Amino acid sequence: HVNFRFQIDTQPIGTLSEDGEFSRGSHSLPVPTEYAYVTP
Amino acid sequence: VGIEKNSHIVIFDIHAEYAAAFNLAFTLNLLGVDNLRLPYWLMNAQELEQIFIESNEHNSHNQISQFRHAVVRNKCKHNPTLTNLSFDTPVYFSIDEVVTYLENMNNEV
Amino acid sequence: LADPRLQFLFYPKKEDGEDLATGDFADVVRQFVGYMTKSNVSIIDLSGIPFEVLSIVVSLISRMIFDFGFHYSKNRVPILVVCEEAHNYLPRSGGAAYDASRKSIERIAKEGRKYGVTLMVVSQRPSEVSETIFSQCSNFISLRLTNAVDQTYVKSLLPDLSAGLGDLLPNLAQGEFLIVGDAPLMPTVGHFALPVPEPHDFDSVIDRW
Amino acid sequence: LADPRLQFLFYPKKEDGEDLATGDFADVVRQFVGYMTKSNVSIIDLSGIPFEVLSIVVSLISRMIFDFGFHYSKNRHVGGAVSDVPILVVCEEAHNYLPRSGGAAYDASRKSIERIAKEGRKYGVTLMVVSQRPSEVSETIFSQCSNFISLRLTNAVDQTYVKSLLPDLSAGLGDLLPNLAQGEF
Amino acid sequence: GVTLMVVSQRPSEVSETIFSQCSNFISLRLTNAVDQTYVKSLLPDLSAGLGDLLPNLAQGEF
Amino acid sequence: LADPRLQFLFYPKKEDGEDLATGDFADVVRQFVGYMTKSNVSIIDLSGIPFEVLSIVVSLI
Repeated sequence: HVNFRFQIDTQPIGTLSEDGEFSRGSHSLPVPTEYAYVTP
Repeated sequence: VGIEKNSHIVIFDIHAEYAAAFNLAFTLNLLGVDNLRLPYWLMNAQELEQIFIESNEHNSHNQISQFRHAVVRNKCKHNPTLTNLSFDTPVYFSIDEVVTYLENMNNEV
Repeated sequence: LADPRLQFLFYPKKEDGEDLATGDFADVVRQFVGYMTKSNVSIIDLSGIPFEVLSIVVSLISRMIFDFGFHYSKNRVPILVVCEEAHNYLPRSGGAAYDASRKSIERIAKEGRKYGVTLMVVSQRPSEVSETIFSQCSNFISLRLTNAVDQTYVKSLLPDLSAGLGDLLPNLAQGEFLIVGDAPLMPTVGHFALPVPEPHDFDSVIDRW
Repeated sequence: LADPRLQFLFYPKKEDGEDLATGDFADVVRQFVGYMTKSNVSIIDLSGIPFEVLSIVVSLISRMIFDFGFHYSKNRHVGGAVSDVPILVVCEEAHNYLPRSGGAAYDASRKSIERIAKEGRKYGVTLMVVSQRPSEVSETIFSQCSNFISLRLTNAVDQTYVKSLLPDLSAGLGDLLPNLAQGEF
Repeated sequence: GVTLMVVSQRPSEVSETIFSQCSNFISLRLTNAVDQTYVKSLLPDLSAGLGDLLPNLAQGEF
Repeated sequence: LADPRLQFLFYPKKEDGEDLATGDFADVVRQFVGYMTKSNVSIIDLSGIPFEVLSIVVSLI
């Protein structure tokens, strides 16, 4: 606080599609201005 | 190995995971435990020491000398053809005979 | 000697039923080598062999596989020894139990090319494998390596690996590899296709007992 | 012999009172295996046995059970199947009686259990090991385990070791161990 | 009055006793690290800035 | 001795074919060193020789 600012740091672990498959190991890079969700 | 020239492969396989890959031009001696054949006497000096000798006895190297030249004696008995024999020599012999040889050392009078 | 399963070491039989004779020494040697034409494959299965007699067997086989080639190429068809689950029997630091083998293998890594004998090493935990063997390896192939220590350890061995090529290892996908050494023109990333075929009443018993 | 608390193994007898005969040595197995086909939990308590000769006991028991498994699995070797009677052996506080620093009286038991770790997987015998002092035990046994479970570790001399073993470890998640709350794994 | 000349594809193998005698040294492109870092210790007037150029030399560069 | 490769050394024979003797040691070196003046580049070639005795070969030379 100096407004509020919260920073979280994360490490990639794999990929999940829409249908539901889970592939371990990733090659993609997410561009900025993209949303982060909490795992349901 | 041209599957989809002379070259020989030997595979150490602890988990036994490789038989299925090669089952189909090239020989396939699929060795196993019982199928195996191996003599005790081919070994060299130090594993001859390893398998049976143990070091707990404190004057054991008396027995090491006894052993080492004993088997030489037994081979020169079983190798009248050969001269100036020693232990390291991996030539045919029998170990029950050396067992009796050392047994007579208990039978001493 | 009364130990049943170890019998094969002391008193073996042929098909006829005879005790082994010295003449068939070469014969048992050619149990490994085989014919010079129509080269063949050999598969030792070590599961049945007891754990306390495991090192000696392999030292003995190394001795033979080495010296046969020595004597065959003195006056003048290579052979290769593939060691899976290496670290079980080639530790970094260990007692006598596994030393008997350490000596047999290391010497080849010192010098055995002249004969046509060459090694291959497989290790799921490369860090716990001993110092000498790796350094004498020309090419290296690496798949995914998640654990932290091995990242640094493997980064040390091959300095051709850029500062950044290390970060690539944990993100490697199913069947993707990095090869570095003399053989390739340039360091490259690659993919593997799948292989075909893939690798893969108590009274009654006490009667036998 | 005068010790009355060691008579049972010296004088093991049925309610009939008849002495042991080698002709029948099946019952000694029966109690451990329990049954042919139905779930059999079979507890064993070692408190009463004097703390002097525990190792010899455990060694004999393990020897018998492993041999049984081996022979059934060989009848299956000729049967072309895996031995469908598997056994699990839970060893709590083995670090008491399977150390890094052990005397001969312990050695004659250690080896036995060691056996089951290195080859038993083939014939159907599995171990579970439980500890409070992780580093204290011989790395030999603990090296064989494949899956692992961890709770809070406020101690450090014991902390730093386990961090060496577990396979899929990351720097960030590891540092959570000391500050965990109870009932967390 | 008797002198020697040596040529080696890979230097670090051979007994260093023989190399230590030599006074003048010539070098071509060198890539392998175990073969590389050892040489640097032998030659007399080597520096970091020039040594760094050793690996990326072109063919026929000495 | 049966080896045909190694006989050149075992059996050295001159232009005339006379037996070898200690009478002429000096001549044997003359080929390596060559002339006194107008020196020439003698070449040893070791490809043909077997790879078994090469170590023993070089030392005396």
